[PDB]
Amino acid sequence: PVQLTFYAGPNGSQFGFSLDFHKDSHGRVAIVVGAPRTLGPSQEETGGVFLCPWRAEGGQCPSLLFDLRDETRNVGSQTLQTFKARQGLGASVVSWSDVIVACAPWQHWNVLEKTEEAEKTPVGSCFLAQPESGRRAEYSPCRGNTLSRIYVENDFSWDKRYCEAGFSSVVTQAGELVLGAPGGYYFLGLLAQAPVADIFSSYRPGILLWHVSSQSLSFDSSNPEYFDGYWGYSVAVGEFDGDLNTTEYVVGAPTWSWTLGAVEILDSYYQRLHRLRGEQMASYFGHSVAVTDVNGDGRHDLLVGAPLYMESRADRKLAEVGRVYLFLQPRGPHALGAPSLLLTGTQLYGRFGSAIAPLGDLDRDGYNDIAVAAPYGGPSGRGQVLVFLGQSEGLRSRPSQVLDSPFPTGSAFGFSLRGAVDIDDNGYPDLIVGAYGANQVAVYRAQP
Amino acid sequence: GPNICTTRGVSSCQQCLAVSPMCAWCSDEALPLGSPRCDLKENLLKDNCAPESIEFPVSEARVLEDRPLSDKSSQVTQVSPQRIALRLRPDDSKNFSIQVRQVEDYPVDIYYLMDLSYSMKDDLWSIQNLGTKLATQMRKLTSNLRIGFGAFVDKPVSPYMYISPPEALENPCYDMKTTCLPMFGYKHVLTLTDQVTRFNEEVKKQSVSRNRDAPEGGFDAIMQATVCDEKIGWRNDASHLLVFTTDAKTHIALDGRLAGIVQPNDGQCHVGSDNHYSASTTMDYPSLGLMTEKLSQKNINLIFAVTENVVNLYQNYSELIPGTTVGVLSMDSSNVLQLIVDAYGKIRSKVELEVRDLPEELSLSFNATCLNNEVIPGLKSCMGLKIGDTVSFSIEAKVRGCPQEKEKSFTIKPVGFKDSLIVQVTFDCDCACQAQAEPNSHRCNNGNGTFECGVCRCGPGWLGSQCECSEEDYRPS
Ligand SMILES: *[C@@H]1O[C@H](CO)[C@@H](O[C@@H]2O[C@H](CO)[C@@H](O[C@@H]3O[C@H](CO)[C@@H](O[C@@H]4O[C@H](CO)[C@@H](O)[C@H](O)[C@@H]4O)[C@H](O)[C@@H]3O)[C@H](O)[C@H]2NC(C)=O)[C@H](O)[C@H]1NC(C)=O
Ligand SMILES: *[C@@H]1O[C@H](CO)[C@@H](O[C@@H]2O[C@H](CO)[C@@H](O[C@@H]3O[C@H](CO[C@@H]4O[C@H](CO)[C@@H](O)[C@H](O)[C@@H]4O)[C@@H](O)[C@H](O)[C@@H]3O)[C@H](O)[C@H]2NC(C)=O)[C@H](O)[C@H]1NC(C)=O
Ligand SMILES: *[C@@H]1O[C@H](CO)[C@@H](O[C@@H]2O[C@H](CO)[C@@H](O[C@@H]3O[C@H](CO)[C@@H](O)[C@H](O)[C@@H]3O)[C@H](O)[C@H]2NC(C)=O)[C@H](O)[C@H]1NC(C)=O
Ligand SMILES: *[C@@H]1O[C@H](CO)[C@@H](O[C@@H]2O[C@H](CO)[C@@H](O[C@@H]3O[C@H](CO)[C@@H](O)[C@H](O)[C@@H]3O)[C@H](O)[C@H]2NC(C)=O)[C@H](O)[C@H]1NC(C)=O
Ligand SMILES: CCCCS(=O)(=O)N[C@@H](Cc1ccc(OCCCCC2CCNCC2)cc1)C(=O)O
Ligand SMILES: *[C@@H]1O[C@H](CO)[C@@H](O[C@@H]2O[C@H](CO)[C@@H](O)[C@H](O)[C@H]2NC(C)=O)[C@H](O)[C@H]1NC(C)=O
Ligand SMILES: [Ca+2]
Ligand SMILES: [Ca+2]
Ligand SMILES: [Ca+2]
Ligand SMILES: [Ca+2]
Ligand SMILES: [Ca+2]
Ligand SMILES: [Ca+2]
Ligand SMILES: [Mg+2]
Repeated sequence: PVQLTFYAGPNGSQFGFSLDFHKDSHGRVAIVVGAPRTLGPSQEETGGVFLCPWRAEGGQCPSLLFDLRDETRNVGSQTLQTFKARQGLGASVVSWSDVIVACAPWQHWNVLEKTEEAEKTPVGSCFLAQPESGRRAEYSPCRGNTLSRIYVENDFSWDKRYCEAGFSSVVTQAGELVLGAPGGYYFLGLLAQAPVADIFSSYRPGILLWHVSSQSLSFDSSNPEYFDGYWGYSVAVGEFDGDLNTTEYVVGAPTWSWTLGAVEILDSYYQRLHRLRGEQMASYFGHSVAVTDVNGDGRHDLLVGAPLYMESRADRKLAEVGRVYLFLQPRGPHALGAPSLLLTGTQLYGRFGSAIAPLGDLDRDGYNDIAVAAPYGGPSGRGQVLVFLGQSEGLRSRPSQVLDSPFPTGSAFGFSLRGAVDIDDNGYPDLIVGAYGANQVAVYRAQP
Repeated sequence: GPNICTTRGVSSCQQCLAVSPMCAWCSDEALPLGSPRCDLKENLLKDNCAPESIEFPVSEARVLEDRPLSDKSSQVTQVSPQRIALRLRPDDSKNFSIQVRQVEDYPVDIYYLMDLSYSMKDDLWSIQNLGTKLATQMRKLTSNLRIGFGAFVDKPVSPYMYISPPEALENPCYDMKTTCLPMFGYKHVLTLTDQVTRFNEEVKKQSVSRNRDAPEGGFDAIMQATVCDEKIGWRNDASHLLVFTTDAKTHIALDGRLAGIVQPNDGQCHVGSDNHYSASTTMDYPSLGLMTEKLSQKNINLIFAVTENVVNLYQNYSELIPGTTVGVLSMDSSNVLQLIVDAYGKIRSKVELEVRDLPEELSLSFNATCLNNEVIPGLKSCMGLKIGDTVSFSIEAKVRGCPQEKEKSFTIKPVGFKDSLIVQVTFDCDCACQAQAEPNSHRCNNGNGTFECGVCRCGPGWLGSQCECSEEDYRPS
């Protein structure tokens, strides 16, 4: 508990909204933290990305240079304007090789052409940073020359105006980045997969709009049940159909089918392979879906968090605590059925299950272990993080360890956390918690 | 037998009666060899000496104001009898029964949350009726009632609102070339009050706004209504009802992540001097747990009136949320009125009483006999009282000694009822025969003593019956 370092940032900037690990080719591991309301040189809250090196004292970090200036590009009798004000840069930061992808779903982008305009909607733009080569590229599948009238006339089909690109970001083992934006297709959500190398090669300065040949977007669905379902709120990459070559995508939607929520496993071609639905309604089933073989037999298993789930112990009193649903993949080409296991929290109104950060294996014996977030748990009601020690049969209901929130009330400690990465190379994952309320990030090393 | 009256007394009428209430005085002259004038009334009767001069005071309760209780027009009699007059003797105990019946109707405070989304516009008219019509139902159901309402659209933050062109901020309905008021998170309109006409006028004055996503922030409005007390003016001693109207999906907790809002909505009021949710841009949709806790703590019943299109969603919500009900919001609101009546029919009050303006010297005991017809001692109020029920309490009061005031007045006030029982108590320490006085009489040894109801008390020590034993003489051995 003593070795719990704190990383700070600019005063009043919500430092800790999103966090991740970066491992450049040089071999140095750092923590990428995205503050949506970073104060730039223009005294405006736009967004900042801090590449904090591993320091015992933590503290302020040197903000990595990014193009925060608006680009008023002119091309094809059209004006492309990048409204970077209140863009919330850093909502999703990931790394791969020597490339850091930092997405700004709230980065409004506008196209002006005569009276008609494309509107400065939160399309979402992702900056690719390569400090070794000093490259600052941009990628935005949502951005397009299509006007609002075109989308309106075609029944909003393939609506890519309010995607909020970069809401969820994952990096595949092959080297292709997959971004899931629940705001796409008019809040239905979408997924876009693209190689990093192709976009890096095709990028040119002062363009801001160029079609990518290697892009692969999700297929639109006209079923009303998907309307407002947020198909893409949580994104995970794994294998479920037994094809090691192909990468399967798990999409967790908390509002699918009239707020019920669900999780859909699809092949690499964005074709639905299987579907799973939660038991209780209004529990926000699909906020964060994780893929990991808890039993440990080569088949990935699904973990879903429902912070708003309501349980009861005595007097038939329905109290909101939260729940975790575990689905185990059956042996062989067999479809999954009812949830394998259900785990319940302890604290009241703790939103237990808001975020799930896989921890791989804690004791490094063979049994996978995980961590889940209780952003407003604890006896005081500030925050909690619950570590579940997995078992071959499944996941134990009672957490192995519980970490409280040392920050004051309202810190929302535990809202965003990530693991499965080692900073000190001690053989075990190091936990990071993005407490935005206190504008600080707490790094703690899990010692079994 | 000797009893207690004969012994430890036989000195004067006051002391003779002070030995015990069950003592009598024989004023008329008789044989003093038998130690008369202080013994049981039966013994004195066996010994005669009853020439209409018997001094055997008793405690009698006299009712002054005993107007009948209301049964169903300017009386409103809740406690009967109203004013009581009582006479007590030192070291005495007496019982009296007091009956109380409910008369006044149960007060009610109703809050109405309305959505002003673009989609709601088609059904907006209907929901307005559901407000005023509901008020009418309560107008004919009770006399004391307060009604208030507020409106909500969605949080004022992207993407919930259009920002391009800049005029979209003041008029987001730019694509359709129509004028709509700016969308807002929560805007309390009318505080709880009895002015039904003003309520209807303000409800009709409300207009519609526009948003982007179908879900709407109703949970924020519910929390604001159930968390603010001064702004809403809730009454502690009255039932509370909440009616929320909607046509489409409703935003739930953690949805603000899309708009960049993650801080929850705590149990605090954030509406002062502006009638707006100032912290809407920095507070997230409260979850069902917080709303349920607020409803339970504040004793508020929630009725979700929704269209048949998505009625199943709110039926599920009600199943998940205890204490709330679901109704159909359409051209006919019967499915809502019936549920409102059913909820109002479960209201139960309590009948408790307190006593004021009584010296601590007097002692009191009570028993309770509620509608169950079961006598319970030591309980001053049962549970589960309903309008029209009559509860009778038998209060026994015991007084020791004669207070110097000789006149007292105290009150019995039921809890929550203006009407009270005024009881005036009097005491008669001295005997009536003493009114004769006769300070000087020849029977006190030639006018050398005082005479009192057949006994001569004389000098500082003269104790003989004839007032002749002196103080230094009369020492037989
Ligand atoms: C930015 O960082 C600050 C930390 O410094 C965050 O907290 C703010 O801190 C400032 C400190 O200057 C505070 O303003 C002061 O408030 C004092 C009253 O509490 C003022 O009077 C002082 O009283 C002292 C005790 O009597 C006395 O010793 C002293 O000499 C002085 O008279 C003082 O003059 C300052 O005005 C802010 O109130 C405080 N803010 C909050 C919210 O607590 C701040 O929050 C950070 N910014 C953001 C956006 O988070
Ligand atoms: C919220 O409200 C809705 C109404 O709008 C309720 O819908 C009800 O949903 C249940 C299912 O949970 C329906 O019961 C049956 O559902 C099956 C389809 O589910 C099947 O489940 C099996 C496992 O048992 C799976 O193997 C299948 O693949 C499949 O998923 C259906 O086939 C049956 O005919 C039957 O409908 C119920 O009918 C339905 N009711 C209505 C009116 O639509 C919903 O339950 C409610 N939420 C909660 C938590 O109660
Ligand atoms: C996808 O899965 C397939 C197998 O299902 C993998 O195919 C493998 O590809 C390698 C070449 O990349 C094959 O090696 C070949 O060996 C022959 C000699 O036998 C040699 O002449 C060739 O030049 C080549 O080296 C290998 O045999 C083949 N596997 C099988 C079972 O035939 C493929 O690699 C997988 N894709 C990815 C991206 O991993
Ligand atoms: C209101 O309820 C109380 C109950 O506590 C009643 O007190 C009871 O009154 C009766 C007389 O009506 C008492 O009976 C007497 O009991 C004594 C023994 O204590 C016995 O020796 C007598 O012969 C006689 O039976 C009783 O004791 C007393 N207490 C209890 C516990 O019952 C009270 O009377 C009720 N009020 C009215 C107006 O009746
Ligand atoms: C009808 C278009 C204008 C809607 S709005 O901007 O005025 N907002 C409404 C709420 C609303 C939202 C969505 C909706 O469905 C939009 C349909 C989207 C269809 C998708 C389906 C998947 N493929 C892409 C298109 C209807 C109403 C308001 O009350 O302010
Ligand atoms: C109060 O106590 C008196 C006795 O002290 C009760 O008197 C009884 O009155 C009923 C009729 O009302 C008679 O049938 C009984 O015989 C009486 N009993 C005695 C012992 O006198 C009286 O009921 C009690 N309650 C009230 C309200 O006065
Ligand atoms: Ca496959
Ligand atoms: Ca498995
Ligand atoms: Ca383990
Ligand atoms: Ca480590
Ligand atoms: Ca409608
Ligand atoms: Ca909305
Ligand atoms: Mg609406």
